[PDB]
Amino acid sequence: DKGRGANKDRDGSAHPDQALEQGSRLPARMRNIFPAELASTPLEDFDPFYKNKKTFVVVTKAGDIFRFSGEKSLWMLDPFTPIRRVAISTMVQPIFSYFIMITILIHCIFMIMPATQTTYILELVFLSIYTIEVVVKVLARGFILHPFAYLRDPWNWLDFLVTLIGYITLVVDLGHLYALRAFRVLRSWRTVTIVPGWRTIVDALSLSITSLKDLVLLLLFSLFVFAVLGLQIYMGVLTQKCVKHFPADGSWGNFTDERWFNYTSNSSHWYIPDDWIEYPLCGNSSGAGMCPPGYTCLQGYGGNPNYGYTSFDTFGWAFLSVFRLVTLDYWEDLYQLALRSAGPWHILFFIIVVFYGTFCFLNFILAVVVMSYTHMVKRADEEKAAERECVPWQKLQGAIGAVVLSPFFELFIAVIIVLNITFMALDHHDMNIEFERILRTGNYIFTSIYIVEAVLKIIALSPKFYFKDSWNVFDFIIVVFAILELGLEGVQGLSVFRSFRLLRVFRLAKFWPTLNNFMSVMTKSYGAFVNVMYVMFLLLFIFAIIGMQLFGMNYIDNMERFPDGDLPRWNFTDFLHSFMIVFRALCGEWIESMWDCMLVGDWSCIPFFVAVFFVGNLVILNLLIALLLNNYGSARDSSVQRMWSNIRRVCFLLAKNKYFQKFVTAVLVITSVLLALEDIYLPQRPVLVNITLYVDYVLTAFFVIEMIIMLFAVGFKKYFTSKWYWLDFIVVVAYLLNFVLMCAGIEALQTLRLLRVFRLFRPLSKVNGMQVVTSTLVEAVPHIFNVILVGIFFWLVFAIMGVQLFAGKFYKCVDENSTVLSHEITMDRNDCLHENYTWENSPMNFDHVGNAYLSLLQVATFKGWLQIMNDAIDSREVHKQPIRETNIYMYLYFIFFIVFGSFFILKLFVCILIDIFRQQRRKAEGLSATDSRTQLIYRRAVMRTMSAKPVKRIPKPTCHPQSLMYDISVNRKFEYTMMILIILNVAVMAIDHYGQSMEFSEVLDYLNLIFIIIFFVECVIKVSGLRHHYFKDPWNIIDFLYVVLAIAGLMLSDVIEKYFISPTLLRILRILRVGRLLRYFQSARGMRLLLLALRKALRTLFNVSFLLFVIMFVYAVFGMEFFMHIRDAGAIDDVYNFKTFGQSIILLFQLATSAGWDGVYFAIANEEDCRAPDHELGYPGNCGSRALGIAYLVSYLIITCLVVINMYAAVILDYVLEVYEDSKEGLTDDDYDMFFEVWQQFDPEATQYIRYDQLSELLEALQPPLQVQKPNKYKILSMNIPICKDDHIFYKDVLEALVKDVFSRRGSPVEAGDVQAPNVDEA
Amino acid sequence: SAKDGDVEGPAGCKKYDVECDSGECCQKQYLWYKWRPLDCRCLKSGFFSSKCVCRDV
Ligand SMILES: *[C@@H]1O[C@H](CO)[C@@H](O[C@@H]2O[C@H](CO)[C@@H](O)[C@H](O)[C@H]2NC(C)=O)[C@H](O)[C@H]1NC(C)=O
Ligand SMILES: *[C@@H]1O[C@H](CO)[C@@H](O[C@@H]2O[C@H](CO)[C@@H](O)[C@H](O)[C@H]2NC(C)=O)[C@H](O)[C@H]1NC(C)=O
Ligand SMILES: *[C@@H]1O[C@H](CO)[C@@H](O)[C@H](O)[C@H]1NC(C)=O
Ligand SMILES: *[C@@H]1O[C@H](CO)[C@@H](O)[C@H](O)[C@H]1NC(C)=O
Ligand SMILES: *[C@@H]1O[C@H](CO)[C@@H](O)[C@H](O)[C@H]1NC(C)=O
Ligand code: NA
Repeated sequence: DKGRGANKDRDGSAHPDQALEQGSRLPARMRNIFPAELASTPLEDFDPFYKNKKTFVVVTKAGDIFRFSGEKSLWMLDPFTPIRRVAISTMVQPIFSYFIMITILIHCIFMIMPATQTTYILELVFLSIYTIEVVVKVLARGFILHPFAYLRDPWNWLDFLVTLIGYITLVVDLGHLYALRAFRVLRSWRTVTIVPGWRTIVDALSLSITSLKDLVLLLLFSLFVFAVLGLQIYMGVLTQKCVKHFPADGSWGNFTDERWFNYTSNSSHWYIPDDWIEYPLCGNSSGAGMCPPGYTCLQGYGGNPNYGYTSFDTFGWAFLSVFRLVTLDYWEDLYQLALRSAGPWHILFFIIVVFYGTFCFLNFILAVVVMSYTHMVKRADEEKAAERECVPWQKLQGAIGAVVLSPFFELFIAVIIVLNITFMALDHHDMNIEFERILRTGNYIFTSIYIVEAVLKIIALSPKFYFKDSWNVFDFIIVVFAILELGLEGVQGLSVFRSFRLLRVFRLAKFWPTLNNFMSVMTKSYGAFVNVMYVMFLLLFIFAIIGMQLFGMNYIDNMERFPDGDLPRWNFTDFLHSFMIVFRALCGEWIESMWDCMLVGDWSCIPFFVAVFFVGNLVILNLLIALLLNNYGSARDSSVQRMWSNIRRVCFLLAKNKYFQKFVTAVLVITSVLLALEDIYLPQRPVLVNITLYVDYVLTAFFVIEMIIMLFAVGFKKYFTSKWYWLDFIVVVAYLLNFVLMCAGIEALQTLRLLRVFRLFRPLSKVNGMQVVTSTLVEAVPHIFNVILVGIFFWLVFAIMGVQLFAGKFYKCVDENSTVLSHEITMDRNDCLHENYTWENSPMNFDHVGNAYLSLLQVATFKGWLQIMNDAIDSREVHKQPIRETNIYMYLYFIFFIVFGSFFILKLFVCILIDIFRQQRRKAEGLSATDSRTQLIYRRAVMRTMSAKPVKRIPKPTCHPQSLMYDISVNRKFEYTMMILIILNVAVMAIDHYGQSMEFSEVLDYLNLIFIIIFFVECVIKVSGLRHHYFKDPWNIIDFLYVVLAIAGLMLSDVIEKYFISPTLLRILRILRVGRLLRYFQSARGMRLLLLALRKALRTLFNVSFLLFVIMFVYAVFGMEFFMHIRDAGAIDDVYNFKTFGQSIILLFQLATSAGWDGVYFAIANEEDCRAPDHELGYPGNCGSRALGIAYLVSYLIITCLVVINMYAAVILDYVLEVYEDSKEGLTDDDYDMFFEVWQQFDPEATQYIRYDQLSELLEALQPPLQVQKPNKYKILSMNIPICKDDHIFYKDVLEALVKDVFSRRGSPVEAGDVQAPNVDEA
Repeated sequence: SAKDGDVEGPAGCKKYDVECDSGECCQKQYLWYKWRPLDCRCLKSGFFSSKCVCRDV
């Protein structure tokens, strides 16, 4: 409307074009001062040659009017065909922009190769070709001086500055920088314009970054609050070590003086166990680190962990640690480095920062990326839709075709393909001689059957109808390659040709239709995935060349800083290593790489790894979820009848009461906390053993008396047909079976006593908002079962591939201390076992496809994969020693699995729960499923009118000082002044650092004395002026709690305080008071729209987390019964284990975000060098179970991390769409709050009526979208606003007639009539 | 006794890392400072290929 309003306007009046180009259009017009034969819209082809094809360009302007025309410059130079005409014809050639594009692709190749003598001589050539190209386009346009010049287009600001940087580097200019040379790769961003359909992904990427402006300011605010909060309670805490006591003898003299400090600062006196790199932390709290005997936990000696980079000691390092906790990478280290030194009750710091950081604010990022991509696909689809609108030979063929066409020969090939997939999965390492023969002689039978069915197919159908369909031409490639595996059975080079047996797995895609439907979506919209995947690897290419030119020579020069003095496996030293340290940070794992870029370099790694994590993970991996969302989203019987029916009369009345149902729920909750109290201490608690024994007798009679009552109430037909009563009946059987065995000598099975925690789920679903949460998980379980089966299929292809690449190759020679001998000592198993060493295998391997399934789970979650990829790169042959970094191109196997198995299969879980939740939340609000998204906007704006009530002004008191106490307690000057003081009170807490001084500590101690005096007057004014309405706002309580506990700290020194009035609780009430800011920004429309969608989601986000804790409760009581007696390995130790319930909850919370499941698996599945249990002596055995550890962890990871964490993303996504649909078209909830905020200043008493002369005053005081400015009177004259018989009008009549105004001015087509029809139905 | 290469079993049989056809592999072998019992196994070598040689249990 506006941009095409200046289409012919400035091209008619300001300056016309000098040419045009759309489909081989090579004219050169002018600005009508000396023009030459442009057009008169006659679409003629008479005079010239380029004017002849201009009719074909205008015939292309009849179906494709505005897509390709090249708008030339203004004239602005008086160039009436000089040599500038040569440049305007050179510039528009299709071979000119094919030529510069090829030199970019060649100059990218000479960046992955190492630099040599000829590398410098091509930089002379490429800078020459890129500078003719900047001279042509400026000798064919302007510079910036007129419109439509060279520097007016954003692609020309790229290829100009990058040419100017190449001038300063190549020819000697300024000599000294050399860091700008890394930025020469940015010219290869314009190679995105080579793949068809590029503008939809590049515009959705630019629309995302523009729309993430008001989220970053809200994330940077909340990261500021959590990093002051973590600064105040964790300062100096990560330095706590175990220090040995000062002796009563010895090399240090006996006098206890500052020789204590000499002895204590000595590093040889800090406890470290043997062959460990870092010192173990410890604390004095209850379930903390627990220093060995002869030691004491002390602060202030040595450094913080992770080369000193993990700390809360300054505001800088606290901001980085709070940011890696919002991100979620390696957070289980910081979580375990903080609860070991501070104690287990500090899980509450980590629950809040994970709930508000990564479960809320990182799903607002996903919701913005999805809306930006959906807005571009919606534009592109409607723009394309406008563009679219012999006698025996014939005898046997009727007989051969009689069996082939029928669906019985099609069944027999389906059985053999399933049987062929089974024989490829049974191949493994170390097979015996007869079982390996079955797999060879079955290969000969499968091959000849595929040959017979491919020669009975061309005879039956036709030789020209066989090549018709695409499944017969894929079946024909299989029988060609199977001949090559048998013709080249033993000649040479047959490793390549037997790899193409894996393509027979994809022949299952024709028969069963769940996988067939999944393949059709990949072939329908494929180029949308090609654009996202090419933009993904091109950004990775740019961060990889930038990385090795900036951080590359630090790894070689300062190599001595690394702990052994050698390079890590992950560095920036060449191209493939730089591509993998950057691909790793795409996947969400950036901080261990940032730790040693910064150990060896400087501060410049901190903007690098944040920017490659931001663009790569939070935008590009979410733009791939928005792509799967738009493509995969779719006697005398009547004498006993009177007695048996009075039994069912009593029981049915009793089963429906409120008090009977609350009594049953109270028994189930209390007895389930009894179940969390059997732990490793329950033997030696003899009174608790008897209570546990008697509750099992009450419940085995309570479960029977209740079952009989529920069986008279609901009957046999409706009891045994419901899934809640098959849950109850299994617990009744499992407690009668325990009562039977206990009488008959046998001790009762402990795994059947724990079954009564499942009876906890039925009253959990009765909580206020739990019905949308649990109905989605029941509707989604047939959908996510089909994503398991399809994902088990695609991981079978990479399991049988990875067994054939790596089986038997993860063996290595191993010394006494489990360290790996290098080669030149032992090169094979002969040399290893000749010198009594051990030839061990890795615990995570590809030996059979059962082990391979478990290694691919571990690289898909990115938890354990660093060790698996090291074994594969080192592996060379079967009985040979692995050499470091030798099979380095096996990284490409893992890139294509992570792309197709983790970025694609696991995101279909997020896709399902988003689609199920929208339609269940619609079902819970009574809305109809067949209402297409516009009629629900108008229905939502009318239901808020019927529920609207004007609020009453707080009564102003009339006392002697209390008039002014109301005057100043209400003005915006005083309520903004006291908000600036809260911001300054807390920004002064940010300059607190560890070990500051006694005088820096006293300046700030005096400033806190001034603010508490100021905050005491501001408390006494707002309590005087607002006498009991002061306590109605929840931020006035936290103001009032803080001032009371701060005055009572400054006095009352002779208290018996033992953390009684502790300063840690005062520091939290200083900072929690900042959140008054969240209700003061409303002029920021983009934030107020995003805090509104959060506030409406808080109820059902609390219900996802309370479902989460019950799933953690059930598995903690099961994990204590399984893994309480387990030897320490990997992650299980004296602090983090399954011994008690609270210690189990520390583990299952960490493990809910999948963090560290590989090292938890290593302990609870350990079946080697342990001790068998000894029942009749009193010993339980320290053995794990492999089968029970897999069925416990794979169970928790898919139940809690793949579906219930993904429920947070579904709920956020649903409300951000509804709130932004309100701000654009309908009316937000905060717009009805501002009507009654203006309404109460025209009736303070809420007399619910205003004077008629007050209404033209009213509409001037409203702010848009409801306002009507001057002259509003004649629009009031059209709203018609029915008046009562006092010239006073009702509030709803004003509010109803203003909703109809917003919908009429904004939408023409169906907006007024559908809004007025819904208001008649609701009244 | 216990020479660094020794076999038990019938006269003429396959020693360690020598290709076996499903029998004909020696009863016992003295390698690495013990008597190990030998067996015929098929170990992985290439895509869907395995050479079958005498290897200890
Ligand atoms: C843990 O508790 C011990 C003992 O209460 C504390 O040790 C004292 O530390 C001070 C230095 O701050 C020494 O001068 C004392 O001699 C130590 N006392 C004893 C009995 O050894 C230790 O500071 C506490 N650690 C904390 C709070 O992190
Ligand atoms: C360790 O290897 C050595 C040779 O590398 C083996 O050699 C024996 O060593 C013992 C002493 O420990 C001598 O008494 C024997 O004479 C050596 N030879 C033989 C054939 O046994 C030794 O067997 C290996 N260690 C063990 C425990 O077996
Ligand atoms: C630590 O203690 C040892 C004890 O002999 C002493 O020799 C050494 O100088 C001390 N200091 C350091 C930094 O090792
Ligand atoms: C005290 O210990 C430090 C290191 O812990 C050492 O450098 C210093 O020499 C010691 N002081 C003496 C031995 O007087
Ligand atoms: C194992 O113990 C120490 C620590 O690594 C080392 O000095 C020793 O050489 C190792 N190897 C042995 C005892 O074979
Ligand atoms: Na990391």
